[PDB]
Amino acid sequence: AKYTGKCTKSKNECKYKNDAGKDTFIKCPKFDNKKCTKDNNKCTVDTYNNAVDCD
Ligand SMILES: CCOCCOCCOCCO
Ligand code: NA
Repeated sequence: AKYTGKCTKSKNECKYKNDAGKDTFIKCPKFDNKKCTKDNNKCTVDTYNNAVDCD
């Protein structure tokens, strides 16, 4: 169950619209390769594994 969203740099968060059409925010990791490095970069959310990867 995979989603693409957009991340924000200040809050280091991923915003994705879930299957119900509801916008949901979830934290990006602190790790270098998974943090949001720029506003409006892509991010992915795997709700099966509950894993977030921001760019
Ligand atoms: C606001 C939530 O704070 C949780 C702090 O716990 C530290 C654990 O590190 C994060 C592991 O994914
Ligand atoms: Na990334």
